[PDB]
Amino acid sequence: MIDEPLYPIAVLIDELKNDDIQLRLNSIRRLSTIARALGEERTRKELIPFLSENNDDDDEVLLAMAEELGVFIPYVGGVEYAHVLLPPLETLSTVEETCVREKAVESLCRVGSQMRESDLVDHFISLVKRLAAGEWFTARVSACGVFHIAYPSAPDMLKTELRSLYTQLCQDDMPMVRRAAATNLGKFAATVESAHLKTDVMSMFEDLTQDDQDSVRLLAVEGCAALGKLLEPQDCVQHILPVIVNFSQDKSWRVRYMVANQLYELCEAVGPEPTRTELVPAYVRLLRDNEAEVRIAAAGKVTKFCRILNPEIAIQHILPCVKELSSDSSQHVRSALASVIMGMAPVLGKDATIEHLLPIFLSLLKDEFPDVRLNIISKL
Amino acid sequence: VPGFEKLANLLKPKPGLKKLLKWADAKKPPETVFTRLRLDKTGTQLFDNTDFPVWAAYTRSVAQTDSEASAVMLKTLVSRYSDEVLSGMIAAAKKSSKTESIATKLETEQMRTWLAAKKTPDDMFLVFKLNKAGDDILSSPLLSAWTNYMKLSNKENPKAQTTLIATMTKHYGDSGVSQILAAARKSPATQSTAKRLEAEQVQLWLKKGRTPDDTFTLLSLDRAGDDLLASPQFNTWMKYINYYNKENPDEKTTVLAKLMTHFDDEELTPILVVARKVPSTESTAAKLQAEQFKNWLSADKSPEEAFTLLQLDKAGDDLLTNPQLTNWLKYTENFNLNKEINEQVTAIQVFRAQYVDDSRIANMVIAAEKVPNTQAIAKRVEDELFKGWTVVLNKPDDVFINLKLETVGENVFESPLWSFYTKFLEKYNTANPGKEQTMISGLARGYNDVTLTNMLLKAKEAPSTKTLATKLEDELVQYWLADKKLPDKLFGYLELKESVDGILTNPVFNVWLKYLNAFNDKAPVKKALMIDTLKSAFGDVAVSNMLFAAKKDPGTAKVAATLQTALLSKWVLEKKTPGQVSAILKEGAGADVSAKLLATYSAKFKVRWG
Repeated sequence: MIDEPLYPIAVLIDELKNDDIQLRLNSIRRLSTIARALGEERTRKELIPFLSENNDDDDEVLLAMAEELGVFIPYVGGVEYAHVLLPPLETLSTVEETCVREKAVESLCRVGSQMRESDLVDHFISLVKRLAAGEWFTARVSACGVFHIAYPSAPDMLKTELRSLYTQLCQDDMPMVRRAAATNLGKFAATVESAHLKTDVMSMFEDLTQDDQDSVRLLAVEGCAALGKLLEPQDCVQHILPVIVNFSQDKSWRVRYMVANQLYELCEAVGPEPTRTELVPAYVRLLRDNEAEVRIAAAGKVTKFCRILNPEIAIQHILPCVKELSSDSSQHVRSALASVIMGMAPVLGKDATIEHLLPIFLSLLKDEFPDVRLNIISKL
Repeated sequence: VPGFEKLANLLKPKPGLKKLLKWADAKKPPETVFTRLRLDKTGTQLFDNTDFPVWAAYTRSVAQTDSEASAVMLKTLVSRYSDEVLSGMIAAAKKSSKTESIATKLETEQMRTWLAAKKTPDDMFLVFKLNKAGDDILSSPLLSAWTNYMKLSNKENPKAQTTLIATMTKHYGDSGVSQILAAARKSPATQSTAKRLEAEQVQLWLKKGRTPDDTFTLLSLDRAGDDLLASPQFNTWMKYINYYNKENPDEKTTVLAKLMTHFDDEELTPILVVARKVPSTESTAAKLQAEQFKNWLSADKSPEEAFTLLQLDKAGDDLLTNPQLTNWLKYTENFNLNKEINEQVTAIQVFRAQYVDDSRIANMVIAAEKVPNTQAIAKRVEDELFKGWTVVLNKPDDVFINLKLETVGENVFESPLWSFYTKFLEKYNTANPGKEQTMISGLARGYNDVTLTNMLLKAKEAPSTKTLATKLEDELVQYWLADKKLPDKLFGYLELKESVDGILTNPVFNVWLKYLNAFNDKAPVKKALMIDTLKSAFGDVAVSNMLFAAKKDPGTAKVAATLQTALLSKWVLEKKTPGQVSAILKEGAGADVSAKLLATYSAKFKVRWG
């Protein structure tokens, strides 16, 4: 009744360590069937340990293992036993190959998000601590991506320890770890108490923005929008706005492109006065940037960022840039400007629109490229 | 130490439970308890002594915290052991159950003592002699303790963190680190850690700004000479290049570009060709080759140089079986596309410039078209030959010369290149409706009149060439006619002056007669006479003697008699006296026969003159 039907499962288990990689992959794909044939207790005790201890295969097999383990909770007995999936994934998170360890981090996040608070405290915090203190850089890179899972349910002592650990990771001697810390900074900060958001998270952000490598600084600057959306206007102006202003005139066009993308979002956060004194000159410089990509990014938003502005300030500062952009050399710049320039008819008001926007509208109407025309003609 | 000092510690008793409790009630300092306990004379066996836990418990009791007890114990210990020796003893004690907790506490206090002195992890690397482990560093019993201190220092000094790879590099150079790792991966006990440290080394090189150029020598790729693609260091270098490109998007340089930095085309291309032949490097080589071709196309490199670089100038007779021929043909096609006639470099031009003439290429094509795996490439090469002939508006006789068919001789009709000649003839005639050429034009250019006539006559006797030879003989007659050949000149050209004897059975003479009849058939002002040519060539006596001789042979009797009558008429018109005629006649006949020929001659002489 049982032996004959499950003989094929035994064959799959045997093929788990077959010479041919295709059969190993197939057995990995049928891990749930093998676990059901085994039973929960012994999926926990034979199968998961086998996956943990036999991990020297090709990257395809390891990636498949990470994928399968990410959705393997029911086959180990449910949430109460979800923690037994952590060890193997942890090992997979230390693999150098990017796809494997990134999938392992994603699966760790899935399992943790399904885990319940007592189990998080009992196992996931220790997992995060081990990864953060790992002697291999891949482990610390992976650790940067699981802090937000463990932080919310941790006790206050563990929360302080985790803030210190993330600060250390931001300070890491290996640049890739610092890049991962910058990448996950905003998302971890979303889980931190207001009190510590404005002291510890700010320290991490400012350390990253002063990092010696270009890539770390670029990644840190990318998080300005998220951090500002998480902060009070006071601290936003004090901490993030100067970074935006400084990097708007960085020699790297990619950093300036990032800043141009985030300016309008930061405008709401800082308020009208700081936007007038601080954001407007940076936006003007980005609109008149040396690189066409930055000019495109800024032109796509002149309307949004004039809508919040005083029409006096808009007319004085933004319109000259809009004029030059209308006669810009790049067809893509002209297209981006035209796709949003019409939206300023109501914001400026008939009196100002007539003196300033009329000629640009007609010029864009008679453009040499159907892109610009269509962009201005469709939204009439 | 001294004699009889040993045989008094026999008598001197162990303190015991009561003595410990009395000391504790009197607050005897732990150092004192240590000295009276027998732990002065243990040295590196201190932690293995049964009385060590007793002293540890006492010192813990006297203190308030675990840290204070550990600090007092360490102070008692940091004045009796060196840092290395104490660390080694602690590490050994940590692997044992009874002493694990106390050893860990002592290590914690020890690391705090080092940290308060602000000895960096580099300083403790020096203290542990990890400078001196060399190839065995990964097996050092103090490496784990150093790693623990490194983690603690990184925790307490986030602004000044370090790594094992960085310290190893600082004290061993990139070279010592590389060879340490190489040695460590030969022992299975240290292989995994060595691989991890190799990855760490790549990350460190990226951190220190090293470019792929520097890591080329750092991986010792130069040490592989011309066989670098086979090295695992090459795979590491490719991984490094991917990392670097991700870090430096605008300074992104491909693998082939850096290989060009370290190799010029002349040596790099052969490396790619050889690697392409090897299955294990087949893929990588292919990709590099692909990139190389694109890069030549961007540089507009001549297909002749591409031919040389791919080693095709070495192929010789095996050119069509060379695996790189298809790639070179494709590159040449890409190079010439959108170029004009004067600016393009064609396959035939490269072949000739490389000293592989048309006949050699054609022979290689003929051989390769029989082999199924080279048939397609052979047909492409044949198309290249025909395109080359057509572009310069070669006539069929030009192509006949290009195939060296003038050097083949008798068997030219059976040569495999004769098919190419006739194929081009058909093509050219179809493409020139007003200027059609004949199949004999090439042969006439390549061979002179007598040689060509003899060749055709010989081929006519072979059944496989009889039809073609007959057609070509007629064509040759027409060719002579179109060229205004005087029959008497042609007689000389055919070397028919050699002998009057048997000329009436000479096949070459028959061909000449065919031409003479054709020449007379198209209305010359003066109908050409056979007897005139014979007399001019051999003289009256020789011709008359030959006619007398030939009249006795049934196969030539009729023609000989006709010619003799014509000769008599010729003598009559030139007013030859009967005495001269008799003198001529009796060089080849008797008195009576000569008499009757003389009388006939006199009769028709009288008829003409009298």
